[PDB]
Amino acid sequence: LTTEQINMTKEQKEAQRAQTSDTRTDGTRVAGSVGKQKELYDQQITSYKRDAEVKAAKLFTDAWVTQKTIDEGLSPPNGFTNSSLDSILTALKNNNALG
Amino acid sequence: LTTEQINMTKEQKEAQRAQTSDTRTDGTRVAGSVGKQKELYDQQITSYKRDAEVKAAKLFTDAWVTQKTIDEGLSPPNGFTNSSLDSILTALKNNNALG
Amino acid sequence: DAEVKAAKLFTDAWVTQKTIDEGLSPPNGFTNSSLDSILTALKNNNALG
Amino acid sequence: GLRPIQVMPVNVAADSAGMTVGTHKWWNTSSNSPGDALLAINDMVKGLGVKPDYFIEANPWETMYMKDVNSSTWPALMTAFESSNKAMLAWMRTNWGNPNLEIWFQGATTVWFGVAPPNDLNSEATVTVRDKQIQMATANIGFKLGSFVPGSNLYTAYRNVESSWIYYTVEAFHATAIELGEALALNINRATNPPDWSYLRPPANLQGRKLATRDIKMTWDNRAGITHWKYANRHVTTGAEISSGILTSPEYVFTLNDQQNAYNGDTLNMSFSVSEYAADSGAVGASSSFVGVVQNGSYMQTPTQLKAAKQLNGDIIFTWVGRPSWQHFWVVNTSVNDSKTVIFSKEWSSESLTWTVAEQNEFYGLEEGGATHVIFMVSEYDPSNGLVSIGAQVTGQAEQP
Repeated sequence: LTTEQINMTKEQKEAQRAQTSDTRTDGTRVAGSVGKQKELYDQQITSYKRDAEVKAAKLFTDAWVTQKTIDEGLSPPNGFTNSSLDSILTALKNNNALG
Repeated sequence: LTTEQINMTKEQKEAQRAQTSDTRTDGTRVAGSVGKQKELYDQQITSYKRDAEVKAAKLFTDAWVTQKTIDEGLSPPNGFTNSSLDSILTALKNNNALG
Repeated sequence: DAEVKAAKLFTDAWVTQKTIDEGLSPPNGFTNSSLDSILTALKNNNALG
Repeated sequence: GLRPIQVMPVNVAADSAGMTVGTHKWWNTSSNSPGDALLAINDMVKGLGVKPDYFIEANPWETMYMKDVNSSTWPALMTAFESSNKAMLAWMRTNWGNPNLEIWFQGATTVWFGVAPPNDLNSEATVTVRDKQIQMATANIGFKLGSFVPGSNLYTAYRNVESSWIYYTVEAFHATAIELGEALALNINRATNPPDWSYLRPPANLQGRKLATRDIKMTWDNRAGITHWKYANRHVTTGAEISSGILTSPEYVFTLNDQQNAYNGDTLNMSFSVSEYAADSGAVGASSSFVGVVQNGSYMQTPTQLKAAKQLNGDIIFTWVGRPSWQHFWVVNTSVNDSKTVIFSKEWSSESLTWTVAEQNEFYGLEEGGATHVIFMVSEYDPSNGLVSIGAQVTGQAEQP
């Protein structure tokens, strides 16, 4: 039983080493549950940064649509052209397995 | 009873090894509760990335519909054609077991 | 859940065309026969019938 | 029935040695004589004090050598393999003093690469070696077939390394040894009854075609007496297995939806493998693997401006714009009650096509008015090669007159 507790002590050491270090004792990168948890934080960090940009862009596009409805004949920006939207539409179908 | 505790120590070692490692002591991939938990994170990570794209695409399509209602006669993008929507509609029925 | 919300944009761009370009032929996925399969499934799935 | 002490095995293996080719030469081809590897052990064999009784051959290095060289040299190596073994047997049949010395063969083994790996080209190469040692052990005297490694056709039996799977597992040798030892004691030869997967053969050709839709279809020739096949589709770059199963027809399709699940979009590259499957016993034979780029006609120009109009009388006319200098368009028509039944699929030589209402009532069983919604697909076609470019699709209802 003492010999078996040797392996458990080594494994519990790796769990402790998961903090403050990205590599195990042998040097390999951690990839277990803690490794997956860190990846979720990276996606969430990018999501928070991305979420701030989209809401900020809401004000600028809001100030344009109100001009178009009252100043009809104004030329829409090239980013809103027919060709520009096609790339976004194709990506959405491919990203969501729609096609 | 000491012999029985040998097996429990080995199994608890695998639970510790589930972190910082994707393979058990014998080398097989972990597939238990921790393995299922990691898969949920992968789906959630993709969901967060996918959720940022759809809301970003809302602004571009919003700037187009406001043009169509005031500049009737503008040709809609090929991504909004009748044939393009059919692939999406067929997928939704098949994905949700509607048909 | 990601697929259905993504499909919202495409169908939104079509309904706005139908109300302003009346006479446009609706897609075959919105035909009378196509909807019947969905309606029958919903009644059977929810024990409505 | 003899005592365990009375049987004494020895090791005479040489690293990557071959009777015809290898790092260490076991036999000499210029003049029939033992090679340097064999000559380095003949001294201690004579000094052992007991004449050799059984000789075990497991895997000649020629199987690994023929992986890189062209297939035209494969028959040449087989002739040298047979001549060297026959000459080697006759040399030690008299020099070592055993008048009934016997050589026992062990089944050849293939090579894999990666996790859930597809079988490498050695599957097609070792079969020739495998279909060479069998007749040596059943149509000749002096050579015998010892045994086969269990699960040889399965990748799990090797499992010796994460990538480039070559060697066996710890239990594989023990599993092989018990079967090999039984044959030696009972003098039973395996060449009389080869296993089920020995008769199974890899498909002759394996290639993929991308149709007018962005899906890809795999094609391979059928074989008489074969009704099922087992395929294995994996990720092109990461190598992770995507889908696998049993196919009752010698064709497989890679739909667009599946491609949009494995990747963020449809791709032209593909790493695919398939093998004949025996549904009567579940045995799996050698697998043929295809990697690279599937057959495609992307160099052509896609049709544009697809419109469908229904005339006053009832017929539907389809129009499109393309390349007049390449005025060849393959047209596919599909029903609307079911989205898979083909109305017609023909080659066309004009940018416009008329669908008379007479046959519209014929196909749908209608009596008047024809079809209102029609699934239509047109793609630029190449008569010289038969390749089909990515075509533009117009579906369902035609515009009212």
